[PDB]
Amino acid sequence: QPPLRRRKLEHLITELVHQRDVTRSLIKSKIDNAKSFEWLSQMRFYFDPKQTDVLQQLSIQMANAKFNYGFEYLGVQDKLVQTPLTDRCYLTMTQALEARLGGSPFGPAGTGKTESVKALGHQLGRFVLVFNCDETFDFQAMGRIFVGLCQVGAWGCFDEFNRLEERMLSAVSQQVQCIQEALREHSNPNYDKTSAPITCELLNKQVKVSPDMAIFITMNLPDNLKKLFRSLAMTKPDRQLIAQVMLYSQGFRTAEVLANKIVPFFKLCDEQLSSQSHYDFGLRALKSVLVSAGNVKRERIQKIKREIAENLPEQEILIQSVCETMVPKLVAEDIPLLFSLLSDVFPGVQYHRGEMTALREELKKVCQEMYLTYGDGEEVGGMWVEKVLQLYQITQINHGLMMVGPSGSGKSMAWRVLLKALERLEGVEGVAHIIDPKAISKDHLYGTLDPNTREWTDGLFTHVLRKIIDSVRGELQKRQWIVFDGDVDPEWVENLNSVLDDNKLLTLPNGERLSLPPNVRIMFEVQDLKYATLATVSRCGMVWFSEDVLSTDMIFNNFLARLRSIPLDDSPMLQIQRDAATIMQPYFTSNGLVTKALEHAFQLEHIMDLTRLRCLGSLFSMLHQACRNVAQYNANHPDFPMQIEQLERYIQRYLVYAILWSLSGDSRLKMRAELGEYIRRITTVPLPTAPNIPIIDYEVSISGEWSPWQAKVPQIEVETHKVAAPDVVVPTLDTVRHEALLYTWLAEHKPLVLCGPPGSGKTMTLFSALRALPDMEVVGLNFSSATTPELLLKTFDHYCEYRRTPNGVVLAPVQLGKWLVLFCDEINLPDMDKYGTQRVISFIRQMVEHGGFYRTSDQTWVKLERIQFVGACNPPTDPGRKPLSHRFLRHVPVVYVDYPGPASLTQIYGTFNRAMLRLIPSLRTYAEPLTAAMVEFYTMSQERFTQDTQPHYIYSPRE
Amino acid sequence: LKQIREVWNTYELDLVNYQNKCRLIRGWDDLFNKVKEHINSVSAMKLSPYYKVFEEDALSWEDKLNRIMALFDVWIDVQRRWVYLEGIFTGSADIKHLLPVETQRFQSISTEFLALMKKVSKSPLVMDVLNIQGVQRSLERLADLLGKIQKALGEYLERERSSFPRFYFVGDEDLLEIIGNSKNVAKLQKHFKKMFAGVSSIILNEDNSVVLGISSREGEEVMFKTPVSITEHPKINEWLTLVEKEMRVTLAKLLAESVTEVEIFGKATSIDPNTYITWIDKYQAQL
Amino acid sequence: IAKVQADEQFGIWLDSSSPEQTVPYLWSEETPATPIGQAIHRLLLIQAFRPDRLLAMAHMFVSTNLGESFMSIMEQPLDLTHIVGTEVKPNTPVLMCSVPGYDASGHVEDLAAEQNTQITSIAIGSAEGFNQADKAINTAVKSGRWVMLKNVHLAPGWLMQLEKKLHSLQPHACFRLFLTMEINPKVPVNLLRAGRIFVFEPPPGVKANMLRTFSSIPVSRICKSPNERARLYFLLAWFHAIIQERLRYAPLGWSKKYEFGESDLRSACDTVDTWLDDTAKGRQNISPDKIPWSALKTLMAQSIYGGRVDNEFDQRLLNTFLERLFTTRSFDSEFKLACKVDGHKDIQMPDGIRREEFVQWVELLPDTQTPSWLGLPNNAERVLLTTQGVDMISKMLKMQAWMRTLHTTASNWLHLIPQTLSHLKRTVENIKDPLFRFFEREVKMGAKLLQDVRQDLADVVQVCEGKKKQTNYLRTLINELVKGILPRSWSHYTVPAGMTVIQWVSDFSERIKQLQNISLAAASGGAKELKNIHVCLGGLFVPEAYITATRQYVAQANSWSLEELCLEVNVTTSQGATLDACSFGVTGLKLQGATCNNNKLSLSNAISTALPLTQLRWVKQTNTEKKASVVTLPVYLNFTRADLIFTVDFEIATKEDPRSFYERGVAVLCT
Ligand SMILES: Nc1ncnc2c1ncn2[C@@H]1O[C@H](COP(=O)(O)OP(=O)(O)OP(=O)(O)O)[C@@H](O)[C@H]1O
Ligand SMILES: Nc1ncnc2c1ncn2[C@@H]1O[C@H](COP(=O)(O)OP(=O)(O)O)[C@@H](O)[C@H]1O
Ligand SMILES: Nc1ncnc2c1ncn2[C@@H]1O[C@H](COP(=O)(O)OP(=O)(O)O)[C@@H](O)[C@H]1O
Repeated sequence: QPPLRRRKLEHLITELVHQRDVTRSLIKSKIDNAKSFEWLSQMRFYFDPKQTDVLQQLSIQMANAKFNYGFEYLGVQDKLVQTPLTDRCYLTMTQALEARLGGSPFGPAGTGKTESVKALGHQLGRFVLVFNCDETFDFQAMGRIFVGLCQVGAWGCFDEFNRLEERMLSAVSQQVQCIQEALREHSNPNYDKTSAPITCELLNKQVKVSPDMAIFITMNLPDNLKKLFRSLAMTKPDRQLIAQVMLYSQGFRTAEVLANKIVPFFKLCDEQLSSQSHYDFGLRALKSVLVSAGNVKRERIQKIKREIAENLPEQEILIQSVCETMVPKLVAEDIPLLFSLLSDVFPGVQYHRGEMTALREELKKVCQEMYLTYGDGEEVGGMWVEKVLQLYQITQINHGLMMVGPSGSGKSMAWRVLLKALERLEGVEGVAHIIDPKAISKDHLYGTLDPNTREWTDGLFTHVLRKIIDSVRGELQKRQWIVFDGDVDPEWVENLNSVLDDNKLLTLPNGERLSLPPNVRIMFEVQDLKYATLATVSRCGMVWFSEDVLSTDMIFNNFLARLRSIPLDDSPMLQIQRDAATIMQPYFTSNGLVTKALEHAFQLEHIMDLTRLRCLGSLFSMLHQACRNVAQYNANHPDFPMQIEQLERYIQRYLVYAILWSLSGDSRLKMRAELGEYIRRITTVPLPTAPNIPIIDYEVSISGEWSPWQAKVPQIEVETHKVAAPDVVVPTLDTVRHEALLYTWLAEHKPLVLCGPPGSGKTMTLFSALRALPDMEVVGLNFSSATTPELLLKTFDHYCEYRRTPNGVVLAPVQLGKWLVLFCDEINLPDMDKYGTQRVISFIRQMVEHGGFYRTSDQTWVKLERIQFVGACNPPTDPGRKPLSHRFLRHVPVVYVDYPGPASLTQIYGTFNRAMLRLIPSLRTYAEPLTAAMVEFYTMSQERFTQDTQPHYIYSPRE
Repeated sequence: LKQIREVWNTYELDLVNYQNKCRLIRGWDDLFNKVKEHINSVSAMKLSPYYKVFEEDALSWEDKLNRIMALFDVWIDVQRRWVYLEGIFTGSADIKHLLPVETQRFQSISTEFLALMKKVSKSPLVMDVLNIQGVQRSLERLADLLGKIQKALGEYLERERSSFPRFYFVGDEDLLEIIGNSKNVAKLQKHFKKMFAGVSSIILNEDNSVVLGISSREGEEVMFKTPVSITEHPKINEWLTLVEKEMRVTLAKLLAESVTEVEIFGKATSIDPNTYITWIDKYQAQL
Repeated sequence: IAKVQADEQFGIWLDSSSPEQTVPYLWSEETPATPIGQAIHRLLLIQAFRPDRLLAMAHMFVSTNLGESFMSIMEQPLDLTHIVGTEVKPNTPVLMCSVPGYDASGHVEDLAAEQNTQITSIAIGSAEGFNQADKAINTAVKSGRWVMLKNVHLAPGWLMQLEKKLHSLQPHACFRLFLTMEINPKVPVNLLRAGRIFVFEPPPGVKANMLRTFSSIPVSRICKSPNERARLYFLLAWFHAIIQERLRYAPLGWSKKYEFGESDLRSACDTVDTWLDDTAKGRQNISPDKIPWSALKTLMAQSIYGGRVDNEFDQRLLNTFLERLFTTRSFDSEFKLACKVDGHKDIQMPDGIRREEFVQWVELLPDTQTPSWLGLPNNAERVLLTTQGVDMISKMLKMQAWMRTLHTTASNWLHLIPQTLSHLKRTVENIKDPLFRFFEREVKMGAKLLQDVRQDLADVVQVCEGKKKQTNYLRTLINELVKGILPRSWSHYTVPAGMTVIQWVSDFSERIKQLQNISLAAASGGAKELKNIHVCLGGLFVPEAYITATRQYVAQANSWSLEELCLEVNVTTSQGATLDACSFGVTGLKLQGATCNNNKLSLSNAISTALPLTQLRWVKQTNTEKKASVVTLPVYLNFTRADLIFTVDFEIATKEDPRSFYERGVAVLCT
């Protein structure tokens, strides 16, 4: 059938089922008199076309109230199933209207109080209006809205009135009380016939009140309206009846058996399943499932026809619609629970998924060339491709998709691969606009008008939408996916709420509207929904990317595939990379050295919260340097290159070294020793012979030998004027290893953060290597609570220049051949926002991951050319140290620069003492006791009188 | 006082362009906060006994500061009213035919205001324009004229909104667009969505002069039994009320016809699917 | 104990109706014969034996400490004229406070009548009303005119402005301002502190309620039309008075305190008037059969009185009352208002035709009124008296350094609370078992809550010892513990609205004990003991989830679906009763106002009868209609009836009827 005629049919079955139930009840009750209440209680219609006036030809009488039919064309709308609760609601509202009162249905939200009122208003043909009293409430418009209701004869519904705050609630209640007291006079015992209509005052002037209007106040009440409003308890709707009627109207044979099964299933879904902020098992969600099941049944019957015929299993069709809507929103833990519940409510029947073999073969080709992992089931990658296919389904159905899941899942990769697969399969191009919120101001996101010139300037999202709409450039044949990667927040989605819903139009502050073209898909790549309004989550479908979807084997496969093909030096490098990947391949498998080490490291204690991707990224970054130490070794020695035999023994030990300094590079020395001991008993790589010295205290060298770090610490003698001077670090056991790690992580230009107690020596260890490198010029930046992205923008404008579009706008340092590093002093200091997102952290993340950001002057993408970031932090447990978000944390490895030990302090200050005592040659023999006293006294003062007693007892090598 | 005697010597008005290619004053926070600080400082030093170096240097400038404050806090209101009414009177059409006296009075007011803007732009110095005589009085005259004409415009909007009371559901700007674009009847159809329950478009004639029927979001059409001619009712409210009344009448007539048709189906036990489906197709879902 | 071993009269005194006039001597005192010592000793004994007489013994103690004339002034009707003539300064405005559902303007009106002084009565709520009241105040201070504002509590800002303005002195001493206003927590505190407050309450009792309602109804609206309207109005008055007097007995009466002011009675009167006008168009004496009984019953059960009923069982009870009263039998001569009253007496209809006969009968009602008038058991009075007594005790306890006492009680809690809870059983074969899943989640969340409570209480102990520094969370935790109010961070399972922290830690220890037993059983066996656990439903955090898990386990054990099962119960006596395959044994259930012999219920005056080892059986329902000899009892969790766990079907005896069980408020309580 055509959709309009389909809706007409469905309405007819609904009303005819209502009439059948009414007639059956009348027959069973043995009713014979036409004036009996059990018949007079039903909504009865009386049509008499002989009357000349249009308005009162049709009369509707519920119990005794005799309303007319306001002949207003309602369009098509939706008709509510008339349940016993709906019957009671109709009766009570009609009685309230007869007594010139109002209706105030109360109950939990989702029952259908607002819809019941709207259905009643549509039944009489009245122009019923619904006002949302939760938010987006325009109190200024009500002054004329109420006058319109009075002078037109239109109804009014206030959804969740109590949600209004007291200041607005008192004024709205005063207006409603005035209206009700003016409407109560229309039924005066002595002034029933009103020659002069009763008037009220709302706009500070008298306005006529038509008797046709009404006002309803739904809740979840002020003493002004207690005497002028009837109340009804819409507590629980009859979901079984609603389901049974919708199933019967959708053509499902045996509707009651399906309904009294699906309703208990949706009841169990609220108990046996972990509570989530996005789970919707209410009546509205049930309806969407039933109409989807009807569509699926019609598709099945019409497909069987092209190959009446009513023998399909109805239960297997009702569980396919459920599994195509609830599974994408399910976390990895609830998925085995949903099928367990299905095996109880619907025993014996099973869910069969559409194969979609047309797209699962373009996924295998978009992958395996982006060096990603592909699956087809219980094998590796099956869950990931499954999530990609579900995301494709949500894109097909909705347009405001919201992929959600913990940091470390393949959310970004999933939608990128989907875009490329769609481009290949359908021949339609795909362009992604990754707009990052919480990095630019909401004004810069949308725009504003200056109150003096009233000139309208567009923001980022507004400009992007305007370019997509106005300028074609393959409009309908380019897939514009505006991915809103970042963190969801009410502030910047207030404007988008008009776009996520079916309106698909954006209302700019100047009043201009922009309609979203059907190809545009507004996707929010977010991490969690802790700070998302219920409207935003409810206006769009979603898929949950749980952390179990992306497995470790898939990460290792991606790494080894990138290593064997992507050259580190942007030919022999590729060969040595392939040889290295072959060497570490047995360890980079399921279980094995790397997986066991990671599992053991997850149960340790680290200064910052432990993320798998952070450790894996650091391990991969240092392994990328392990294949560059081979390149330099071969370049230095053209003859006698390091063959496979020496490569094996070099890289087997380098893998263990990198594992130790990545999985325990952010923990205490005891934790490092624990990891080393655990590795020693589970590895097959030759380790240091001496058992009393930790493996951490060794270096792999270039000859594949464990050379201890103490062999690489020189004994230096500083000049007298340069004793304890700024920027003078004496070689020790820590400044020989942390410096090496810093050089390794800066050779890859990887952003990193040094985390350690105040005064330990983070800045000293960093500037000892930054300025040593000839091309690593350092720009100093200090990050405090009040720091905002504007500081980074000012630094860029001060030290960098915008190239005039070589290939797009590019931000590059002023001088050529030099790399700028913006040392972040206390990167975790910036203040925590009220919605859990540090704006500067999300701004630096945008360019650490996507390699750039968006200018606020022309809404143009600018890409960083030679900009590097380095960071420093006190431990997050200290006051004012806000822990960093996982999304930025996984990109930056951290090093724990702990307080120098006693002996290390001896080797550091003893040297300073000797150079200082050169001014007094008579006391050279007393240098060692002086240091032994200084360090001992400092240790004694450090052990006691800690921060517990006072917040200013900071004892550091600075003292 | 040393900085006060020199801050006024070097002070620009910060002229900015307008969409009508005219100059306007943009800086206001500097023109208020700094002047208030200076006037408070001069009042304090005159009050403070330590003033025997400036026996007479601030009284001759206290009146200057008062004049600056009065001129600029009337100028800001004049400017905002002028730009708002300029947008209202130039953006929407038919504002010349509808309320013609208001249009001509605003044209004269805008001519005077633009002449004053050119005068202050030729000498963008606050001292050089405070010396100009008659600026203050002309500014109060302009403020009064803008207030009066804006009040008249609001009264006209209320008068037009009282007729066809469905206009009370839309804002002032939307109502202005509706009443202004009388010729551009294709722009009205973005406002019917809020003025009715389901009605989203009006099916006009071939030349867009006679309303033949209405529509909805889905596309369901309700042909009018008696079409209404906009050419015989040029005012928008009149033919809108006629559309509403004709819609009511058409709904009543189609309901009568539908109930007459369905009496036959109801009385007879035997029901043919073909005729019943045709009856469903012919009539609207509401009916 | 040895003292009460003897004195066989102790049991008779314990069974006495008012065991406070004479109290046996139990304290071991030789010399003290002072009246106050005996009074306080008997008060402690009354708090021990028969706490329902706590208020009576407190009154006797006040009588012995201040003479037997102390509270007698409160009983007499207050004469506001003496108060406002001498000791009320015209600066001080008289606050005419009244409980919602009551009006006190009549008192000031009759005061004016006896004082023959004009009143400038002004209604509050209109925008022009504020200006008119201000003008009247301005023109009355110079002439001493008694301005009386009505329902001034509607406007708080204007009331604040009036309080600020009243500081200005008034020229005339005869001025007397009356700000009639209801008891609303939004009234400015400054006005209350700066004015005289008079409280007015509706006199408890059905007779007073009918007097109030009949005075409310105009004489003209009750006399015209068929004279059957008079008896219909009298029936409405009885029903309204009953359903308001049952509100006082909130737990045993209607689960929640519904608002049933004059608006509902007005709506009912309008409905009766309209439907008698429609049914009886003329003025003839309509027969009782032609009275639209069904119309009135349905309208006052689903539209004007059922419109505020929140749950199913209150609606059932409202329907029961309306069916009992509104019937054609009510116009007979032997129809009883309420049987079983005062043991075996009854209340008859006044055979009247005019409002005068009904009013004369109403004023003739006996002063004594047992709860049996309302259909409730006679011991609902004892329950309410005990609740009021413990409320008084709490009110005075809040009317009363503490480092040491708080540390000692925290250490006692730590010693009493059991140690950590273990959840070290998760077998892949046990994942399928729904009972295992439910017990796993219960034990996990309970253990997490136990760890959190243990950590917080240990921190409190340490900060009391001085070796730790408290923070804002610890500060508010201490503020909650000193006043004995449950911390908000410790609430993760449903608890009665307002309950002592000591009770919370005690029942938390009980829940942790049963969870340790559950964990031990799950360690011993995997899927055999979990079914054989005699679990205590009251201690469960989400017992409805336990019922769901039991249903799931029964459905999965067989081939039946979840929706093919219905609950069947069998109460046993022996604790060692064998359980069947589908039987599930639970303990701790308490039956209110009823008792069972083998499985058949029977009404009993002694509430809270313990049910030993109630067995839950799930059987494949035949989709057949239930008989008329069974009832559907709600199963609440707390002593307060606010949450539904499930519904239980019980066979009643061969004599009692389901309507009596419905109207007595019987239920099954887990705690
Ligand atoms: N087959 C694969 N599927 C998904 N991710 C893979 C695969 N192989 C390797 N990876 C790695 O998994 C990670 C996926 O992270 P992704 O880019 O999706 O993060 P994001 O959504 O942008 O941010 P966040 O992880 O903070 O939520 C990348 O490091 C990617 O290289
Ligand atoms: N009797 C009914 N038949 C069908 N759907 C219903 C019925 N009652 C409510 N609903 C549905 O319930 C959902 C929630 O309605 P809503 O007005 O948002 O509820 P509330 O006013 O309680 O917040 C809607 O999808 C509505 O159509
Ligand atoms: N080899 C070294 N190891 C550790 N600290 C050192 C070393 N050499 C010098 N120091 C001292 O350590 C201190 C580090 O101070 P600072 O750089 O502010 O530390 P942080 O960055 O941890 O806050 C300085 O007083 C510096 O002189």
